[PDB]
Amino acid sequence: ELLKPRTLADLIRILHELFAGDEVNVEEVQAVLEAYESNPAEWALYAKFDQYRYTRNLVDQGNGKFNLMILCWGEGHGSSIHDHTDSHAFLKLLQGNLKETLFDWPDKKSNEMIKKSERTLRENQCAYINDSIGLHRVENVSHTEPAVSLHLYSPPFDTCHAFDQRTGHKNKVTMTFHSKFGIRTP
Ligand SMILES: [Cl-]
Ligand SMILES: [Fe+3]
Repeated sequence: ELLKPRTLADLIRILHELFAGDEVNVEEVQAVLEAYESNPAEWALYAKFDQYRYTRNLVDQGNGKFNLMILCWGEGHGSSIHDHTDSHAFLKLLQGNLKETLFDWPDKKSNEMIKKSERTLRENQCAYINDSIGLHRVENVSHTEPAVSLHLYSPPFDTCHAFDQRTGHKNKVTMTFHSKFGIRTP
């Protein structure tokens, strides 16, 4: 039974229940993430920015079946075009706006990757992607406002592929954590 999370801590407790089993009800998880009303004081600990690129800040290690982290996007910071390594990927905006651009998986032939669509994700909205849906790029296109997002990945994963927009060629990258549980992790 899905109740409104009262706080981030409450959301985390609820997520541990929703991931107690071996499968994932995507619509239920998205609904509870969306229902949490971002309260900046509850997540300030994790909102550690870097001047030059977006940061990944681990919030909860989950129960073996998922991770939860906070990503902090300075003005103009964005990602590569990338996949999510056969995992579910939920993205909830906590502050600001992000642009999500969707791409299809490339064919073996070297070719420009042309966007299939784009949308603006706004405060408190929860979006979802998986590899069957496609690849994406996420960017804070603002010149004046940092963005903060809450991401849930299931299963956890620590590598993905970045795709060259000119050719569709991919390269494996190891994803790193700027902090874990509020502690900077150089
Ligand atoms: Cl993501
Ligand atoms: Fe992503």
